[PDB]
Amino acid sequence: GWRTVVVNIHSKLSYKNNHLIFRNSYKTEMIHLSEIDILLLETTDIVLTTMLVKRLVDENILVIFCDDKRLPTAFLTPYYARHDSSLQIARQIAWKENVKCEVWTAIIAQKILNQSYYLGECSFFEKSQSIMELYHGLERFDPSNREGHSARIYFNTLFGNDFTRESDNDINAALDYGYTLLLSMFAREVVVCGCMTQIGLKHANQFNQFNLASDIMEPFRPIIDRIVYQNRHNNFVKIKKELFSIFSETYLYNGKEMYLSNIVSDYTKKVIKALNQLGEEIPEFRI
Amino acid sequence: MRMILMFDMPTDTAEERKAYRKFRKFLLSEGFIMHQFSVYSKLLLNHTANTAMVGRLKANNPKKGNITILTVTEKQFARMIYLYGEERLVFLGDNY
Amino acid sequence: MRMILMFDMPTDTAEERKAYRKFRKFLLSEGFIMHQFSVYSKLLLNHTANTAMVGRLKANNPKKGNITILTVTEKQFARMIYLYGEERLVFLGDNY
Amino acid sequence: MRMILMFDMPTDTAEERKAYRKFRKFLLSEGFIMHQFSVYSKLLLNHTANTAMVGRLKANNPKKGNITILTVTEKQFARMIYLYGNTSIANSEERLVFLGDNY
Amino acid sequence: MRMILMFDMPTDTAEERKAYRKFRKFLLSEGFIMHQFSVYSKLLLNHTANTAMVGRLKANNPKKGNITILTVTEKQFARMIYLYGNTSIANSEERLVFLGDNY
Amino acid sequence: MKINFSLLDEPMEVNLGTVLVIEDVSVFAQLVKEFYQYDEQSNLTIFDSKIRSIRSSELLLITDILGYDINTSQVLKLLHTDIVSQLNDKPEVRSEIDSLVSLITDIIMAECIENELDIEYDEITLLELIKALGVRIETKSCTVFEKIFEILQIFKYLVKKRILVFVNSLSYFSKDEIYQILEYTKLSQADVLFLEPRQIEGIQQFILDKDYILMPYNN
Amino acid sequence: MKINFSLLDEPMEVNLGTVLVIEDVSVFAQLVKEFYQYDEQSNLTIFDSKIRSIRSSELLLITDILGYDINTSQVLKLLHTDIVSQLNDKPEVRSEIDSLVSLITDIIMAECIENELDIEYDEITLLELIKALGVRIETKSCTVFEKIFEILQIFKYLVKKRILVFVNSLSYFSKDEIYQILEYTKLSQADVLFLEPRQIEGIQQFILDKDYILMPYN
Amino acid sequence: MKINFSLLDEPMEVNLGTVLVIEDVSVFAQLVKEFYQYDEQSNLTIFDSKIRSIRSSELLLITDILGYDINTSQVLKLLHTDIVSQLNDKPEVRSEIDSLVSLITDIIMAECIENELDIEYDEITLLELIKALGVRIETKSCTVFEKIFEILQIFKYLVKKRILVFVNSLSYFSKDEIYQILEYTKLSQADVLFLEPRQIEGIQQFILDKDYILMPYNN
Ligand SMILES: [Ca+2]
Ligand SMILES: [Ca+2]
Ligand SMILES: [Ca+2]
Ligand SMILES: [Ca+2]
Repeated sequence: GWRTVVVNIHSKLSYKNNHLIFRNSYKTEMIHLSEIDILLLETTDIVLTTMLVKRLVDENILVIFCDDKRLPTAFLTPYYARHDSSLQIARQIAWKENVKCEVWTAIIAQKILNQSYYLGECSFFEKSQSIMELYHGLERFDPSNREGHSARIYFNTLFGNDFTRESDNDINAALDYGYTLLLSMFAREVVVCGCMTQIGLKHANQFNQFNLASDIMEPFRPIIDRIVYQNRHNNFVKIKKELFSIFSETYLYNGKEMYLSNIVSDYTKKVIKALNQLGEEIPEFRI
Repeated sequence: MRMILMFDMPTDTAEERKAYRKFRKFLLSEGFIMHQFSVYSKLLLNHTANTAMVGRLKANNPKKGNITILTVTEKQFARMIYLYGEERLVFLGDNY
Repeated sequence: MRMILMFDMPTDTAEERKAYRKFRKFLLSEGFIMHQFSVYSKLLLNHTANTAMVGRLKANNPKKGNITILTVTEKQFARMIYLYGEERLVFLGDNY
Repeated sequence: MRMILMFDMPTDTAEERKAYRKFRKFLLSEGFIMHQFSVYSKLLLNHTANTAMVGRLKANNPKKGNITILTVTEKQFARMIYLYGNTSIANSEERLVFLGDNY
Repeated sequence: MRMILMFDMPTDTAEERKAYRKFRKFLLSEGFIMHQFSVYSKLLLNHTANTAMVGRLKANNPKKGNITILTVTEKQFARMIYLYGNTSIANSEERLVFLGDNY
Repeated sequence: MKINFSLLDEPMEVNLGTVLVIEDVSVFAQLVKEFYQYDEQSNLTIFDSKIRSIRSSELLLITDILGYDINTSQVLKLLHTDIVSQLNDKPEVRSEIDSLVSLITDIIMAECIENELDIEYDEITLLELIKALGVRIETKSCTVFEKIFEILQIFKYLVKKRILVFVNSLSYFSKDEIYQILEYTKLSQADVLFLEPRQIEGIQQFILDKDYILMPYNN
Repeated sequence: MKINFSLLDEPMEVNLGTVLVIEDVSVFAQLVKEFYQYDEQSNLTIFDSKIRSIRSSELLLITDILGYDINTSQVLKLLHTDIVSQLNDKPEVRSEIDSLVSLITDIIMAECIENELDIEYDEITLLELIKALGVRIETKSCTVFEKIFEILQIFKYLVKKRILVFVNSLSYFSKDEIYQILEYTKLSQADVLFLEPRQIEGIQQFILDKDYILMPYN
Repeated sequence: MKINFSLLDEPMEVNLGTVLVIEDVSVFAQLVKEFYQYDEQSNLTIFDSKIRSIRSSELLLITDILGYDINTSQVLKLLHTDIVSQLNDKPEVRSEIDSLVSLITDIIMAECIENELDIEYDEITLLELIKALGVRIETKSCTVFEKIFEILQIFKYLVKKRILVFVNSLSYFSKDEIYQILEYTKLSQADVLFLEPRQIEGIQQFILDKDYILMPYNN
């Protein structure tokens, strides 16, 4: 199949006459089985039938289940006629260290460049010029630690010199909330690609289980810090309400203006295909 | 005064679809009839009811929603004609 | 005669979208201008060009397509009000 | 608060049977479910709704009617065993449980 | 473990009434006390005695007999309210309580 | 709305409330019998300004006040329509009711989506909410005065009844209550004709003497 | 489940979908007569896995597919009772419904007090709200292939009916549609038995010859 | 009584019994769906000699033979009227029935005179005697053939039904029974149209090939 069916709303699923019946309160849609490729369930209110699960076993389509946090939890594993993603995980186990270091360095360069560009949009030329100098000074293996050095400059520019990531405040909790949403989206995209999220691009720290998605979501991180900088005076609830509008807001991809879901999808697909093909092209995202 | 009303809006998001359903139900509750998708009309008694209806429509317009309002005479409203559907090679069969 | 034309059709299928693009291009080639989505108008010289245009529109209507047609005067066309989705000072009287 | 309710009353007279049907319909309308004869239960949201339900039950009790009300936790409600002369499976510690053909 | 036990069965036939009397006498001989019609309870020392009592009750259940067993704490047992269309005093919040002449 | 019988010299007009007192028991009983049998008998003739004679279906005759049934399908239906109009006259209240009904419909719709079967519905309207509430007039605890007042209130709801007539209904009401009934009848504009054997003191009425002479009386 | 008549040597079992062909018109018409008269006639019998006779109330006999109404008083009663049970399983949602119904009753009660005529009311119930909303199964059926699918859905929903029987209903559906109906029956686990005057090619069916001998096919 | 659909080249006339066999399952199922939905769909058009299109209320559609209810208020009423006419055609039998009814009325009248209360009555008629007897058609023990025959007998009693149509009803009946049904339909003059997927051997019928060609067939 081709189309990837994702259910973000409450609904029921049935199977009739080689036709998947999706029923929601607004309308009912019927989709052919041969057209569907991957099936993902975003919420916990979705209802499905074991008969449709058996038809999906005959159709080989991958079934993805998610929790209330939207982070993917479990996936359907058939005993025979397994999906091609399980065959694609072996290439992820075969990922070379040079390709991982190249993609990681490109990701850090994109994040730092987005931070310096955002500081230029905030009209701080000295801090943005310093972060840009650290961006041009970034190297493999990260001996300079210019990312951790650009961090303090970015946060100190945004929220002031007194603010820091270690302190407990509604700004830090808001940053962890936005990073949790972006980690949920990018983690869902990596789960759609089938690659194991436990294997990270960063070779130093394996502690986090999301390390792959956490490394892929870095170039989009400053977009959260912008809204957190504008709404910083508001309470954490209002900051959550403002951060919840990022899904509805549209952003500019290099090719065309798109929604965040499609942009993260194309970026993740280019990242996985580039890792399996050993660096054909590196997706670049700029604010 | 015969009020012809066209309604469009991006339907992609779920919130946009819900807003479209709400606005359509509001149009039906106000006396408007849907001749086709995005196509509606309602017979307003006079100019005052027309102005109040314009204000209400501006108040109930969903985000990103776009409404086109045109005044037509009752006889011209009955004159409304709804059509529901030069090639060298005509193919009856599989289109290849 | 001012010809107001509303156009709609299910857009889900790719063939339906292609038919919608073809019909819209046909409307633009015939002199119709799109004020908003599904909203169009054209100025017909007389009743003859109006009837011929009605026949042509019926011939070019895509499958499942639906077209609403209304005849409107210039004074009614200038009174067309399009609202795309709260005053502090309300003045009843001369507007100064 | 899980509200367990038992209901008994002399059924001999026709008026008593009609009152029993009326009281049972009132219990069903209030959200109570009948597990078996004279056995019912309802899930009360809090203590206030429980007190109001107690007053309503006292007001709707038929003549000669007797109602036993007990308060029970979800863990005790899942431990409820019903034996029909066959006992409930929830009290059983059996490792394998078959809903289906027991074969 | 406080064991609450309800008992019901069709009483119409004479054999059914005799079986009901036999089962009730068996419940009284086992230490159960009858609070009201079909309502009984017994205090079991531990879980083993509770399981053995469940097996014995299943063995002694009469034909057509139905018995409901529930496990309840002392705090829930003291909160048991019984309303006769007269209600239990323990559920009442009344300030003054008279065991004696109510005057 | 003029009524005429052989005993009267000229047809008498009935406008708003009218109290007709017949001092002769024979003419009174004969007139009441002619009121119940009106379709059969040609003696008593009631006609409107058009001189057209009204049918017995258009005539409303009432003797027992508490025995008459005020609750009917047409009366309750038109009453529910009147309540729906009262709720429609206020935009804010109608908006709030629409909001609540929208919430309930959302809940029930979610419960329907949770089910395995495919379920469809339409709407929950205000008339259906009133019919589900069971709005009706309560005559059970009502006094005779409140009963006749409710009859005068529902006479506007009755479409087919041209004129309401009461037989010996003024004996139960006090003079002040009769004044309230007449003063309310003047506001309701309905045509009510009362028939009493004895004259009531303090109210304008038409008196028919045993001599068969009809005279207006202020008291 | 198994069905038995005097013509068969041994009772044949009906599991999941089953196609029964009767090559004798007299035995077919007499068999349908025995199906409609099953309550009156003791000739035709049905024995489940428990080997117990079932009443005609448990047998669902449907001949005309389009003429069979999906919405009935009993079906709507069981559906409304099911939704009422689902709403009763959640105390908080039912509490919110009671609050909203209390608000609407307060508004309508205030409007009733504003009127000059005395008004008496009782209350509003969740069942009256469901019946007022008109909750029912979807009545939209484009073809008999979809209508029979709705009949299978309502049949699988009904617990009281142990068997569903169709009489000459396979003549409307194409062979591929018959395959989809058989696959949907095997997926739904329901017991469906078809009665056809002539055999159908390409599918497994039990052929009853004019000699009364029963033989398997495909 | 001509019926026409898009597949046919010319509208085909239906006189007395007509057997229409559709060899294509798609066109057959679509035609039956157009028969149930006929009021909604404009594809299938049935018109009389006046070219006026008949309403779905005038069309009688029958699929299940044993599931259809032959006993209705209008059918039983018109049947009782027919029995009353049959009893009225014979003067002697009507005279005897009048004598017996006169005797019974004399007995009941004597019993009424013996009572203390004043009692009045009118008459005991023949239609009231038939309604008291409960005359109705028995479909309980009837075979499918006798059921369809009774349907052809009561189709004359139905006033509003213009044409009777049966869906796949010829599979149950033997060739001889079909000959009896057609031969009886020629005498009853009613218009019956049968729809079958497979052709019946030995009877005149109209065959629609998978090529969508309609041809008359003697066998
Ligand atoms: Ca009610
Ligand atoms: Ca409704
Ligand atoms: Ca009589
Ligand atoms: Ca009788």
